Amino acid sequence: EIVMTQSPATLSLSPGERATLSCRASQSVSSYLAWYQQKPGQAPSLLIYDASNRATGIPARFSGSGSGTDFTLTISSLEPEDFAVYYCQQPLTFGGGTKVEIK
Amino acid sequence: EIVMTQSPATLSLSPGERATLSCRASQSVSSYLAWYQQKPGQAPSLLIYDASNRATGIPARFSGSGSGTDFTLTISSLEPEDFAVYYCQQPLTFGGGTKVEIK
Amino acid sequence: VQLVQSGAEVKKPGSSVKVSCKASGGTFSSYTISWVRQAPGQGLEWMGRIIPILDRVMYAQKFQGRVTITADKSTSTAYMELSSLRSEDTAVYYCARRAIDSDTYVEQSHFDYWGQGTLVTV
Amino acid sequence: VQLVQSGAEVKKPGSSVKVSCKASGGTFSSYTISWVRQAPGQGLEWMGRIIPILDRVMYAQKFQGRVTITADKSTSTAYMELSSLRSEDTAVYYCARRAIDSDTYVEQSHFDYWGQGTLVTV
Amino acid sequence: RFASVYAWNRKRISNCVADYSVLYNSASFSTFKCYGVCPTKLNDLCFTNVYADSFVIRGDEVRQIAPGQTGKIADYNYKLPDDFTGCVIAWNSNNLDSKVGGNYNYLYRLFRKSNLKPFERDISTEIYQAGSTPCNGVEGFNCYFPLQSYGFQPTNGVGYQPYRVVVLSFELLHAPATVCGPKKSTNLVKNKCVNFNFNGLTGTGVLTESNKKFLPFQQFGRDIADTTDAVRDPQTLEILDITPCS
Amino acid sequence: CVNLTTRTQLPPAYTNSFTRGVYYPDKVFRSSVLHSTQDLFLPFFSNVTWFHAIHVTKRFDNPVLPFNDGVYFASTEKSNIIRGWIFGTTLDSKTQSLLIVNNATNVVIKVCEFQFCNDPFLGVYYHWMESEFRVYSSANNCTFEYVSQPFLMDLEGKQGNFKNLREFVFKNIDGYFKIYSKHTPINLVRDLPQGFSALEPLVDLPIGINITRFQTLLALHRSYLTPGDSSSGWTAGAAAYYVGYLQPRTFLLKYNENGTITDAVDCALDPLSETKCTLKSFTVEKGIYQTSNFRVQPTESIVRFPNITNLCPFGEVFNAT
Ligand SMILES: *[C@@H]1O[C@H](CO)[C@@H](O)[C@H](O)[C@H]1NC(C)=O
Ligand SMILES: *[C@@H]1O[C@H](CO)[C@@H](O)[C@H](O)[C@H]1NC(C)=O
Ligand SMILES: *[C@@H]1O[C@H](CO)[C@@H](O)[C@H](O)[C@H]1NC(C)=O
Ligand SMILES: *[C@@H]1O[C@H](CO)[C@@H](O)[C@H](O)[C@H]1NC(C)=O
Repeated sequence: EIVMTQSPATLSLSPGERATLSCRASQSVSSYLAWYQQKPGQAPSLLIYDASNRATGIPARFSGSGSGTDFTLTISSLEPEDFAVYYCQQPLTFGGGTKVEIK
Repeated sequence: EIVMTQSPATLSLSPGERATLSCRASQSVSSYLAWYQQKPGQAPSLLIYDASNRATGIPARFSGSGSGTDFTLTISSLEPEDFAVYYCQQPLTFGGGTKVEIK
Repeated sequence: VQLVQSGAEVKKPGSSVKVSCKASGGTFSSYTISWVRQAPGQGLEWMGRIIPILDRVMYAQKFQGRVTITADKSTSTAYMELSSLRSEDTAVYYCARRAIDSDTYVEQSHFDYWGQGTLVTV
Repeated sequence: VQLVQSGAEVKKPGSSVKVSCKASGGTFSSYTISWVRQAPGQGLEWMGRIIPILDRVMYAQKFQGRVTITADKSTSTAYMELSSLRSEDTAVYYCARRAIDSDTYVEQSHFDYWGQGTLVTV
Repeated sequence: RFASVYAWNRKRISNCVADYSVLYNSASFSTFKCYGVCPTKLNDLCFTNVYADSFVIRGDEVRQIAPGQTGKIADYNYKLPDDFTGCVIAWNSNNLDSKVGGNYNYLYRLFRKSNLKPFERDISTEIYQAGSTPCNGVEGFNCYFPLQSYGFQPTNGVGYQPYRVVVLSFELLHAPATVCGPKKSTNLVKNKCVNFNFNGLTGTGVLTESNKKFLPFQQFGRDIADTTDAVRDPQTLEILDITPCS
Repeated sequence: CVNLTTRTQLPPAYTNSFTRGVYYPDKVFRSSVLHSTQDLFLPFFSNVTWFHAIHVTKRFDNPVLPFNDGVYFASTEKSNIIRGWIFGTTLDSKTQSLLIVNNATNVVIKVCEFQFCNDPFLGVYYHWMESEFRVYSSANNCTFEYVSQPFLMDLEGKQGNFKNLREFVFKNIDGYFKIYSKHTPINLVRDLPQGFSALEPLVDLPIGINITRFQTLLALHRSYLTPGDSSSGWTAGAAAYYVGYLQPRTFLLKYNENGTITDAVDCALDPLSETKCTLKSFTVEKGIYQTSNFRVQPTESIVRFPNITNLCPFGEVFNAT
């Protein structure tokens, strides 16, 4: 099956700082990725689709890029409310996720 | 809005006598009227439509005429069972009604 | 055919009164449903009408604010809510069918199949 | 729109766990429903998906045998049964909608309308 | 954003390469139907102009966006003439034009007194009287605000779901090339028997230097027989005479 | 936004269009041929309305004229007085209207929801520099705009006879506002020259608007020796213009070597012209030629239907119970 590794395991940032979230696939997924944001105890909400496009209802500060195996999410300014665990969804699997915490 | 006055307020007739019921509109309703018969405590039943045509199930003794603002119902012979309160329905409003009573 | 109405009730002033008229068959789209007020011993007053086929409602001016009308597409039901209940506003009220209608908007004139009504007081 | 999920339960190991996701509207044919496992405090694992329009189901290899998925055509409901319950397999699990679909098999990518989930334990 | 059919975007396409990306073969569209042209020849043909009429309709009315059709949209909202050159393209929009409680920003003309002319917008809010009562500004009893919303919601039926439709109206190239497919340039060969394309006027002949003096606006030229006599080379503007091959 | 006064009230004059109003009907090069074509052309020897804008009793005219099916416009001047046109159906900001103005520095073509002045004008002040532009108060919701490259206009109050003849054809076909023109030297004091020249196309504008009426735009002259009142303090440098209307006609056009139209026959003008068009020639030899046919037309409509007063019972078939 398709397996993903995410990095960093935990991202420590002050509010207002730039966040970069990395996802790396074992094999190609083309553009079939989605990003989700997890609040503790919750199933994460859709942020991004087709590995880069901002989902309807999502602020312009969140966008991605990448292809094949190498994907990323840029949060231009990470707000206190955005310190979620970020996950990359692969066609039939999910990556480990990056826990984003306030420094 | 469209307002109607009916006359007489009360009609006193012996059974078998001819009844004439008048309706007068504040402005034109063209032919958009209906006549209904009220038994005390009841919502009145359809008698006439499009200000003159006898409703299905209604005896031939009941028919009307008129246009614009001036309308009327003729009951050729008013039977004991017909001593109802008669109302004219205007597009979005109802007239005061004529209470028909046995003399 | 028939409009099946809710029963009578007594409520504290300010408490909304909500009733409905349920009917079988394709009546949501075939007929317009109008609500009429009949204080006991009185004649009739029009409150409002819903044209469920077009998703539109018209109200009598004297009943605006006071009357809210909607309808349910699944098993055609007309609904009405009377806001700002006052003891002065004691009446029997009912739904009626505007028999002349169409999916081409031929336009209505008279009514039939009156439900007679439900008394609501304080 | 919405996936209405079953509540939480506690059962003896070996006793099957069966839950469902009920939804109104033409969702049986319009969307694919996927089941995802979320052990409390953990991330997500895919269990399987039913494409009710095509009567087909795909499963994660680690969940084969363990997970059975079906659907009911009358009032679109997704169902899932977790066989061989173990206390080790304590998790919150939920249904999710694969939003990009068609009757021409356009193909899916992401999900929306997640039901969050129900905790099942021993 | 697409207009509801009341109005529509009518952006004109000109002075460009109309690479049509064989869109008909993309399978991203449910409908791709051409009338005055073959859909596979679109990249060979030139137009003076292309206009893209862009709007949202219900799935059960996709069939009305065609020349010579009748129906609620074809007659009151968006009309195509019986004589039509162009292509009708349409596809499903559940993830853009539908909302959970319904997307009511899409409306269509429901109540109109006469038919709409080909390609004219309605954009009217005139209150329509469906009965004999004047209903002057009443908007009720028997008259209506003419524009009705659509229940564009994610779980409605396939015929009720919104579809985006774009109609490409074509003006065949009577003009110097303005809108054309992904043509490649070639060198210029004079003398010899050559199969040539230019901006149209496809034909076969021998191209030689001309002694003709074209006025600066003429571009092309003909004989008594209505045949092509000479063509101005679209690049460098040399005038070339065309002689039939022996 | 100024309403001009001190102008006198005199009727329009009319002139003979002679052989003017021909333009190249197409783009195709033709050479040493006679080509028969049908288009909207000024008819030969038509009645052209003659307008004046001369101080003298003072004229300026500048009325709103019908556009009809397209027009022929011609003018004679010596000092850049006649500068532009307004075209549309209302010219009151309710719809899209077309404004074309040859300003001293840039030619501007715009289509907007313009609110035009009811006496629009341009003008130059002499100590010869532009001082006024009072054409419109509003130009909102613009759909089309073009501005030409900056240039120097000669605003000098030159004397003598008219020196510059400018002829234009303005047509509106399928949304395109087609402009044709020719500029030739003249030595004129009253009317159009009795000559021939075909107008060449200049621009074909993809506008999409309805034009039923139009108005021209004239410049006013003001100076240090003129009262400064904006309504009465002005004069008219001499200029004149002529307006005709195009009509559907068939013409035989003669293309010389090098493809210039040098002559033409208006096939509807008289019986000899009909003979020339029939024979595809500008020369006719001696003899009898057939030139179409004659037919008497009906002048009355007679029915004489039977006196049937019975009505058909469609109201018994329909409206039955
Ligand atoms: C010109 O006269 C008209 C009346 O014919 C008037 O409505 C308009 O306001 C006047 N304009 C100016 C600038 O005086
Ligand atoms: C028409 O032309 C004649 C000359 O043939 C002239 O006398 C007359 O005034 C003209 N009338 C109009 C309305 O132009
Ligand atoms: C055609 O062009 C040549 C150029 O040398 C010129 O001499 C000749 O007079 C022109 N012919 C006509 C009819 O204008
Ligand atoms: C038949 O009905 C039409 C309305 O559809 C009406 O105009 C006409 O006068 C009626 N004819 C008769 C004979 O009643």
